[PDB]
Amino acid sequence: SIDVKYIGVKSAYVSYDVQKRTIYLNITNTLNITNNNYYSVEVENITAQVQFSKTVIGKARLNNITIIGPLDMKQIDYTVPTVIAEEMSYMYDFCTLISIKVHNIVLMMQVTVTTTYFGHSEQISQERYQYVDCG
Amino acid sequence: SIDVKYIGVKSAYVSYDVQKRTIYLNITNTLNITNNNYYSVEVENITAQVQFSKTVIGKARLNNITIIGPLDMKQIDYTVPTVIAEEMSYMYDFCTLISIKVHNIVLMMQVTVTTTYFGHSEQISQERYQYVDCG
Amino acid sequence: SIDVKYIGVKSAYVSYDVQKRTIYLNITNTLNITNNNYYSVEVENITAQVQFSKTVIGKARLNNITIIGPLDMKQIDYTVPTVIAEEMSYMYDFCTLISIKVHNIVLMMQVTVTTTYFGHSEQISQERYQYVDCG
Amino acid sequence: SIDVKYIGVKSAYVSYDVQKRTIYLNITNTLNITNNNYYSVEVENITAQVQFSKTVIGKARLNNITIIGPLDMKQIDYTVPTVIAEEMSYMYDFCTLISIKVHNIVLMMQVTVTTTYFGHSEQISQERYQYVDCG
Amino acid sequence: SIDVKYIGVKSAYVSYDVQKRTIYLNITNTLNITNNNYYSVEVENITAQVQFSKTVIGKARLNNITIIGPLDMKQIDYTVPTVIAEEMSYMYDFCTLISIKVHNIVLMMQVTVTTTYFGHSEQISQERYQYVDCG
Amino acid sequence: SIDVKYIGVKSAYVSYDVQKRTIYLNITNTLNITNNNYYSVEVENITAQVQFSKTVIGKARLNNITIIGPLDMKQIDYTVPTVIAEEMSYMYDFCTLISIKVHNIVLMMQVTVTTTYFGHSEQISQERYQYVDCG
Amino acid sequence: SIDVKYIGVKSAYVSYDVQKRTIYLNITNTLNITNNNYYSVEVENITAQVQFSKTVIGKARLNNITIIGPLDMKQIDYTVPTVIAEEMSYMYDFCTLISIKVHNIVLMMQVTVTTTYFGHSEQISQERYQYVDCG
Amino acid sequence: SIDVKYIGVKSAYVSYDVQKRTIYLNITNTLNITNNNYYSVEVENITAQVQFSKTVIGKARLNNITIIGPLDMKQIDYTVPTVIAEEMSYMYDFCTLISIKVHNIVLMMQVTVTTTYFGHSEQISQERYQYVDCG
Amino acid sequence: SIDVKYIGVKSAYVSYDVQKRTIYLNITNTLNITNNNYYSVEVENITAQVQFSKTVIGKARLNNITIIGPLDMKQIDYTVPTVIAEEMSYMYDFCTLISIKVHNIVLMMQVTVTTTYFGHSEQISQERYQYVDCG
Amino acid sequence: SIDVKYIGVKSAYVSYDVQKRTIYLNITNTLNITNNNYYSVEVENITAQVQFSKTVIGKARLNNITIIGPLDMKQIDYTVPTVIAEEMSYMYDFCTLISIKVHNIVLMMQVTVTTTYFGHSEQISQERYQYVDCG
Ligand SMILES: *[C@@H]1O[C@H](CO)[C@@H](O)[C@H](O)[C@H]1NC(C)=O
Ligand SMILES: *[C@@H]1O[C@H](CO)[C@@H](O)[C@H](O)[C@H]1NC(C)=O
Ligand SMILES: *[C@@H]1O[C@H](CO)[C@@H](O)[C@H](O)[C@H]1NC(C)=O
Ligand SMILES: *[C@@H]1O[C@H](CO)[C@@H](O)[C@H](O)[C@H]1NC(C)=O
Ligand SMILES: *[C@@H]1O[C@H](CO)[C@@H](O)[C@H](O)[C@H]1NC(C)=O
Ligand SMILES: *[C@@H]1O[C@H](CO)[C@@H](O)[C@H](O)[C@H]1NC(C)=O
Ligand SMILES: *[C@@H]1O[C@H](CO)[C@@H](O)[C@H](O)[C@H]1NC(C)=O
Ligand SMILES: *[C@@H]1O[C@H](CO)[C@@H](O)[C@H](O)[C@H]1NC(C)=O
Ligand SMILES: *[C@@H]1O[C@H](CO)[C@@H](O)[C@H](O)[C@H]1NC(C)=O
Ligand SMILES: *[C@@H]1O[C@H](CO)[C@@H](O)[C@H](O)[C@H]1NC(C)=O
Ligand SMILES: *[C@@H]1O[C@H](CO)[C@@H](O)[C@H](O)[C@H]1NC(C)=O
Ligand SMILES: *[C@@H]1O[C@H](CO)[C@@H](O)[C@H](O)[C@H]1NC(C)=O
Ligand SMILES: *[C@@H]1O[C@H](CO)[C@@H](O)[C@H](O)[C@H]1NC(C)=O
Ligand SMILES: *[C@@H]1O[C@H](CO)[C@@H](O)[C@H](O)[C@H]1NC(C)=O
Ligand SMILES: *[C@@H]1O[C@H](CO)[C@@H](O)[C@H](O)[C@H]1NC(C)=O
Ligand SMILES: *[C@@H]1O[C@H](CO)[C@@H](O)[C@H](O)[C@H]1NC(C)=O
Ligand SMILES: *[C@@H]1O[C@H](CO)[C@@H](O)[C@H](O)[C@H]1NC(C)=O
Ligand SMILES: *[C@@H]1O[C@H](CO)[C@@H](O)[C@H](O)[C@H]1NC(C)=O
Ligand SMILES: *[C@@H]1O[C@H](CO)[C@@H](O)[C@H](O)[C@H]1NC(C)=O
Ligand SMILES: *[C@@H]1O[C@H](CO)[C@@H](O)[C@H](O)[C@H]1NC(C)=O
Ligand SMILES: *[C@@H]1O[C@H](CO)[C@@H](O)[C@H](O)[C@H]1NC(C)=O
Ligand SMILES: *[C@@H]1O[C@H](CO)[C@@H](O)[C@H](O)[C@H]1NC(C)=O
Ligand SMILES: *[C@@H]1O[C@H](CO)[C@@H](O)[C@H](O)[C@H]1NC(C)=O
Ligand SMILES: *[C@@H]1O[C@H](CO)[C@@H](O)[C@H](O)[C@H]1NC(C)=O
Ligand SMILES: *[C@@H]1O[C@H](CO)[C@@H](O)[C@H](O)[C@H]1NC(C)=O
Ligand SMILES: *[C@@H]1O[C@H](CO)[C@@H](O)[C@H](O)[C@H]1NC(C)=O
Ligand SMILES: *[C@@H]1O[C@H](CO)[C@@H](O)[C@H](O)[C@H]1NC(C)=O
Ligand SMILES: *[C@@H]1O[C@H](CO)[C@@H](O)[C@H](O)[C@H]1NC(C)=O
Ligand SMILES: *[C@@H]1O[C@H](CO)[C@@H](O)[C@H](O)[C@H]1NC(C)=O
Ligand SMILES: *[C@@H]1O[C@H](CO)[C@@H](O)[C@H](O)[C@H]1NC(C)=O
Ligand SMILES: *[C@@H]1O[C@H](CO)[C@@H](O)[C@H](O)[C@H]1NC(C)=O
Ligand SMILES: *[C@@H]1O[C@H](CO)[C@@H](O)[C@H](O)[C@H]1NC(C)=O
Ligand SMILES: *[C@@H]1O[C@H](CO)[C@@H](O)[C@H](O)[C@H]1NC(C)=O
Ligand SMILES: *[C@@H]1O[C@H](CO)[C@@H](O)[C@H](O)[C@H]1NC(C)=O
Ligand SMILES: *[C@@H]1O[C@H](CO)[C@@H](O)[C@H](O)[C@H]1NC(C)=O
Ligand SMILES: *[C@@H]1O[C@H](CO)[C@@H](O)[C@H](O)[C@H]1NC(C)=O
Ligand SMILES: *[C@@H]1O[C@H](CO)[C@@H](O)[C@H](O)[C@H]1NC(C)=O
Ligand SMILES: *[C@@H]1O[C@H](CO)[C@@H](O)[C@H](O)[C@H]1NC(C)=O
Ligand SMILES: *[C@@H]1O[C@H](CO)[C@@H](O)[C@H](O)[C@H]1NC(C)=O
Ligand SMILES: *[C@@H]1O[C@H](CO)[C@@H](O)[C@H](O)[C@H]1NC(C)=O
Repeated sequence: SIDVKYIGVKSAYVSYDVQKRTIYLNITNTLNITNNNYYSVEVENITAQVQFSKTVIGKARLNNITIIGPLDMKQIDYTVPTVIAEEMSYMYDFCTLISIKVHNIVLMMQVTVTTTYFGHSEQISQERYQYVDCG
Repeated sequence: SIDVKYIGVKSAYVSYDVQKRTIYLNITNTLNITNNNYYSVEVENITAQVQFSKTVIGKARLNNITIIGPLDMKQIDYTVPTVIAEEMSYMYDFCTLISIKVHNIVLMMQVTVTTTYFGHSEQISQERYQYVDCG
Repeated sequence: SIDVKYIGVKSAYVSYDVQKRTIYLNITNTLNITNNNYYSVEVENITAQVQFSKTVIGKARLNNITIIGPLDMKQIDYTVPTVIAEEMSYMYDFCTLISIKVHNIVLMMQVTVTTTYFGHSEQISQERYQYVDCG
Repeated sequence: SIDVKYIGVKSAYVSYDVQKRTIYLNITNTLNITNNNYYSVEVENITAQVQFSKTVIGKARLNNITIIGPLDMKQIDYTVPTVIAEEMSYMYDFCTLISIKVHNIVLMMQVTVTTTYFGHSEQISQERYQYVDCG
Repeated sequence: SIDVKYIGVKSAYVSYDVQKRTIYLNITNTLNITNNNYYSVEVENITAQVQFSKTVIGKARLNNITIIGPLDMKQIDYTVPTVIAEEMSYMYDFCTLISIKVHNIVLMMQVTVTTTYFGHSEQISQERYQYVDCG
Repeated sequence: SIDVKYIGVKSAYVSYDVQKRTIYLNITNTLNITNNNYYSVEVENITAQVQFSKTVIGKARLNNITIIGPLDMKQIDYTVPTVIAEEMSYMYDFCTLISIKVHNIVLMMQVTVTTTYFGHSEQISQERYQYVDCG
Repeated sequence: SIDVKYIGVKSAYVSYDVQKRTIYLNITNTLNITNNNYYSVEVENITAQVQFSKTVIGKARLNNITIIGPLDMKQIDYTVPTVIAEEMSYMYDFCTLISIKVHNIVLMMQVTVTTTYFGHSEQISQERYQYVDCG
Repeated sequence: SIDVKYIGVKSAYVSYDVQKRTIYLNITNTLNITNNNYYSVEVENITAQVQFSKTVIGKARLNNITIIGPLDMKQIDYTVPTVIAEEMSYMYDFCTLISIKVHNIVLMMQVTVTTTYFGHSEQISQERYQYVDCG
Repeated sequence: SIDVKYIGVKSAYVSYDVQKRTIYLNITNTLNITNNNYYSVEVENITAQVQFSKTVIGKARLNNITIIGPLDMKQIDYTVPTVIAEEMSYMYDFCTLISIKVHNIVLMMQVTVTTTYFGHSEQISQERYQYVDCG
Repeated sequence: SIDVKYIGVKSAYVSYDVQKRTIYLNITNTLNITNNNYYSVEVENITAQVQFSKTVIGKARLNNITIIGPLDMKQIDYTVPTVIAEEMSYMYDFCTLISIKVHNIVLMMQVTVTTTYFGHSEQISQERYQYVDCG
């Protein structure tokens, strides 16, 4: 990635900022700018490319062959019992929360068993994350 | 990705900002700008490319062959019992929440068993995330 | 992706902003701008490309062969009992919510068993996400 | 994707903004602009391309062969009992909600068993998401 | 990655900042700037490349062969019981929360069993993370 | 009064009481009784008795002469307000009574201004008094 | 008063009491009784008795002469307000009573201003008094 | 008063009491009784008795002469306010009573201003008094 | 008073008491009794008795003459306020009572201003007094 | 008073008491009793008795003459406020009582201003007094 940028407030080439009650007198500004950008990226010079896979099985016997891919959850138990037995009292509950499984951003490209891959793969994630604000 | 950008408030090439009760006197501004951008990206020079897969099975016997792909949940149990037995009291509940499974952004490109892939894959995710604000 | 941009408030090439009770006197502005952008992207020079798959089975016997693709949920149980037995009391419930399974944005391109793919795949997701605001 | 943009409030090439009770005196503005954009994208130079798949089965016997594609839910149970037995009390419920399965945007391109694909696939999702606002 | 940048507040080439009630007298500014950037990246000069895999099994017998990919959860139990038995007292709960499994950003490129990969893979993650602010 | 008697249960001269499952064998009872009572009471031996009253008023003047006998109530106020404002409750009232002025036995012989009395006056009061029994 | 008697249970001259499962064998009872009572009471031997009252008023003037006998109540105020404002509660009232002025036995012989009395006056009061029994 | 008697349970001249499961064998009882009572009481031997009162008023003037007999109540105030404001509670009231003015036995013989009395006056009061029994 | 008697349980001349499971064998009882009582009481031997009162007023003037007999209450105030403000509690009231003015036995013979009395006056009061028994 | 007696349980001339499971064998009882009582009391031997009172007022002036008999209450104030403000507690009140003015036995013979009395006056009071018993 030639250019990746996280700029919180302001991004600019040339910035003239006059802010919060200043007195701005005689000014002359002369800006002479020549800018050239030439981008050649991911150009590929390739005569011949071969992707070839071959499998042969003969005079063979297979019984109870098991291939199980990734990300198996099987047996997972979430038990979160909450019991409140307020008899004769005062209870104030403000900004109270319970969360079990929260997934914001899930990015998954390739999960397989057998893979032949020729090329380019790029993942870019940018975020501002504020979970809980109260009061 | 040639250009990826997270600019919180303002993005500009040339910015003249006069803000919050300033006094802006005699100014002359002369801007002379020449800008050239030439973009050649992902150009590919390819004579011959072959993707070929072959399978042959002969004089073979297969029994109880099991292939199970990824992301298997099988047995998952969520038990969240809540019991409130307020008898003779005062209870104020403001900004209270329960969430079990929350998925905001799920991006998945390729899940398989056998894959031959020639090319380019790009995933870009940008977000501002504020979950809970109260009060 | 040549240009991907997250600009919170304002994006502009040349910006003259006069805001919040300023006094704007004698100004002369001369802007002379020449801009050229030439975009050649994803051009491909390809003489011959072959995608070929062949399978032959002979003198073979197959019994109980099982292929199960990805994303199998099987057995999932959500139990969320809520019991409220307010007898002689005061209960105020404001901004209270329960959510089990919430999916905002799901993007899935390709899930298979056997795939041969030649080309380009691009996924871009941009969002501003505010879940709960109350009070 | 040459240009993808998330601009919250305002996007413009040249912006003259006079806002909130300013006094705007003698100004002369001269803007001389020449802009050329040439877009050649996804041009493909291809002489011969062949997509060919062949299967032959002979002198073979198959019994109980099972292929099951992805996204199988099988057995899923949602039990959310709510019982309220208010006897002699005061209950105020404002901004209260229960949601089990909410799907806003689901985008799925290709799910199969066997796929040969030549070409280009692009998915772009942009949204502003505010779930619950009350009070 | 030629350029990766985390700029908290402001990024600019030339910045003239007049802020917080200054008095700005006679100034003349002359800026003469010529800037050229030429980017050739990821260009590859390749005559012939071959990716080839072959497997043959003959006169062999296989029984109870088990291959299980990564990320197996098997048996996981979350037990978080909470019981409150307030009898005749005063309880104020403000900014109280319980969270079991929270995943913000998960990026996974390739998990497999057998993989042959020719190319380039890039992952960039930038975020500002504030979890809980209250009071 | 020669004989005044309060005998709660039984009064008798000679009492043979066989009670509550006794065995009463050979008995011979011989009772020889001689009883003489001679009553001379309130015999009066009187030759001459004179009751004489005389009043004479002469050459006299009387104005605003006021004689007021006994037992004057004049101004008496009984105020017993009872207000019951049962809103949403349970009230059981069993054996509840209000009494202001209760007079059981009033015996008055002589009230006068001027009295001359020769003789005998006797008042005898006997009672069993149980006011309130409940439950 | 020659004989005044308060005998709670039993009064008798000769009492043979066989009670509560006794065995009463050979008995011979011989009772020989001679009883003489001679009562001479209140016999009076009187030759001459004179009751004489005389009043004479002459050459006299009387104005605003006031004679007021006994037992004057004039101004008496009984204020017994009872207010019950049971809102949301449980009240059980069993054996509850309010009494202001209760007079059981009032015996008054002579109230006057001027009295001449020759003779005998006797008052006898006998009672068993149980006011409130409950439960 | 020759004989005044308070006998709680039993009064008798000769008492043979066989009680509570005794065995009563050979008995012979011989009772020989002679009893003489002679009562001469209140016999009076009187030749001459004179009761004489005389009043004479002459050449006299009387103005604002006030004679007020005994037992004057004038101004008496009974204020017994009772207020019960049970909100959300439990109140059990058993055997509860309020009494202001209770008079059981009032015996008054003579109240006057001027009295001449010749004779005999006797007052006898006998009672068993139990006010409140509960439970 | 020749005979005044307070006998709690039993009064008798001759008492044979066989009580609580005794064995009563051979007995012979011979009782020989002679009893004589002669009562001469209050006999009076009187020849001449004179009760004489005389008043004369002459050439006299009387103004504002005030004679007020005994037992004057004038101004008496009873204030007994009771306020119970049970909010959210438990109150059990058993055997609770309030009494202001209770008079059981009032015996008054003579109250006057001027009294001449010849004779005999006797007052006898006997009682068993139990006020409050509960539980 | 010749005979005044307080006998708690039993009074008798001759008492044979067989009580609480005794064995009573051969007994012979011979009782020979002669009893004589002669009562001469309050006999009076009187020839001549004179009660005489005389008042004369002449040539006299009386103004504001005030005679006030005994037992004057004038101004008496009873203030007994009771306030109970039980909020959220437990109060058990058993055997609780308030009494202000309790008079059991009042015996008054003579109150006057001027009294001439010839004779005999006797007052006898006997009681068993138990006020409060509980529990
Ligand atoms: C600069 O500004 C001042 C303002 O007081 C003005 O008098 C003066 O002429 C200006 N000079 C130039 C060169 O513009
Ligand atoms: C502006 O820049 C160009 C760049 O080649 C130059 O030729 C020209 O003379 C400059 N003019 C001024 C006024 O600076
Ligand atoms: C690569 O591209 C050039 C033109 O840019 C062409 O002359 C050349 O033949 C291409 N390569 C092959 C192997 O054909
Ligand atoms: C395959 O698994 C089953 C049960 O898991 C088992 O009974 C069987 O014997 C296995 N296969 C072989 C060839 O052992
Ligand atoms: C600058 O502004 C001032 C304002 O006071 C004016 O008098 C003066 O003429 C201006 N000068 C020029 C060169 O514009
Ligand atoms: C503006 O820039 C161009 C760039 O070639 C230059 O030729 C020209 O002289 C400049 N003019 C001025 C007034 O700066
Ligand atoms: C590549 O493109 C050029 C023209 O840009 C063409 O002359 C050449 O023949 C192409 N390559 C092949 C292998 O044909
Ligand atoms: C396949 O599985 C079943 C049950 O899981 C089992 O009974 C059978 O024996 C297995 N196949 C072989 C060839 O063992
Ligand atoms: C600048 O503005 C002022 C306003 O006070 C004016 O008097 C003056 O003539 C202006 N100068 C020019 C050069 O426009
Ligand atoms: C404007 O820019 C062009 C760019 O070639 C230049 O030729 C011309 O002289 C410029 N004119 C002015 C007034 O700056
Ligand atoms: C590629 O395109 C050019 C024209 O742009 C053409 O002359 C050439 O023949 C093409 N390539 C092939 C292999 O034909
Ligand atoms: C296939 O599965 C069934 C039940 O799961 C089993 O009974 C059978 O034996 C299996 N096939 C073979 C060839 O074992
Ligand atoms: C600038 O504006 C002012 C307003 O006060 C005016 O007097 C003056 O003539 C103007 N100057 C020009 C050059 O327009
Ligand atoms: C405007 O720009 C063009 C660009 O070629 C230039 O030729 C021309 O001279 C410019 N005119 C002015 C007045 O700036
Ligand atoms: C296919 O499945 C059925 C039931 O699942 C089973 O009875 C049968 O045996 C299986 N086929 C073979 C060839 O075993
Ligand atoms: C600088 O500013 C002052 C303002 O007081 C002005 O008098 C003076 O003429 C200015 N000088 C120049 C060279 O602009
Ligand atoms: C501006 O920079 C260019 C760069 O080549 C130069 O030729 C020109 O003379 C410069 N002009 C000025 C006024 O500095
Ligand atoms: C590498 O690229 C050059 C041109 O930049 C080309 O002449 C040369 O043939 C390429 N290498 C091979 C092995 O073809
Ligand atoms: C590489 O590209 C050049 C043109 O840039 C071309 O002449 C050459 O033939 C290419 N390489 C091969 C091996 O063809
Ligand atoms: C495969 O596993 C099963 C159970 O796990 C077992 O009974 C069987 O014997 C295994 N296979 C062999 C060949 O042992
Ligand atoms: C007394 O009674 C008994 C009863 O058993 C009897 O046998 C006996 O004859 C009796 N005796 C007399 C004297 O009556
Ligand atoms: C009974 O009593 C009288 C009394 O005088 C007597 O004369 C008589 O003899 C008695 N008789 C018996 C059998 O006791
Ligand atoms: C009698 O009473 C009245 C009013 O009470 C009064 O006006 C009058 O004067 C009185 N009599 C005399 C003689 O004063
Ligand atoms: C007394 O009683 C008994 C009873 O057993 C009897 O046998 C006996 O004869 C009796 N004797 C007389 C004298 O009555
Ligand atoms: C009974 O009593 C009288 C009394 O005078 C006596 O004369 C008689 O003899 C007695 N008789 C007996 C049997 O006791
Ligand atoms: C009294 O009574 C007797 C008779 O009992 C009688 O002879 C006598 O005369 C009486 N007294 C007078 C004074 O007469
Ligand atoms: C009698 O009373 C009245 C009012 O109470 C009063 O006015 C009057 O003067 C009184 N009599 C005399 C003689 O004063
Ligand atoms: C007394 O009683 C007994 C009872 O056992 C009896 O045998 C006996 O004869 C009795 N004797 C007399 C004298 O009555
Ligand atoms: C009974 O008593 C009287 C009394 O006088 C006597 O004369 C008699 O003899 C007695 N008799 C007996 C049997 O005791
Ligand atoms: C008293 O009574 C007797 C008779 O009992 C009688 O003879 C006598 O005369 C009486 N007294 C007078 C004074 O008469
Ligand atoms: C009697 O009383 C009244 C009022 O109480 C008073 O006015 C009057 O003067 C009194 N009598 C005399 C004679 O003073
Ligand atoms: C006394 O009693 C006994 C009872 O055992 C009896 O045998 C005996 O005869 C009795 N004696 C007399 C004198 O009664
Ligand atoms: C009984 O008593 C009297 C009293 O006088 C006597 O004369 C008699 O003899 C007595 N008799 C006996 C049996 O004791
Ligand atoms: C008293 O009484 C006797 C008789 O009991 C009588 O003779 C006598 O005369 C009486 N007294 C007078 C004074 O008369
Ligand atoms: C009697 O009382 C009244 C008021 O109490 C008073 O005014 C009056 O003067 C009194 N009498 C005399 C004679 O003073
Ligand atoms: C006394 O009693 C006994 C009882 O055992 C009896 O045997 C005996 O005869 C009795 N004696 C007399 C004198 O009664
Ligand atoms: C009883 O007592 C009297 C008293 O006088 C006497 O004469 C008699 O003899 C006594 N008798 C006996 C049996 O004791
Ligand atoms: C006293 O009493 C006696 C008789 O008991 C009598 O004779 C006598 O006269 C009395 N006294 C006077 C003074 O009379
Ligand atoms: C007293 O009483 C006696 C008789 O008991 C009588 O004779 C006598 O006369 C009385 N006294 C007077 C003074 O009369
Ligand atoms: C009597 O009392 C009253 C008020 O108490 C007073 O005014 C008056 O003067 C008194 N009498 C005399 C004679 O003073």
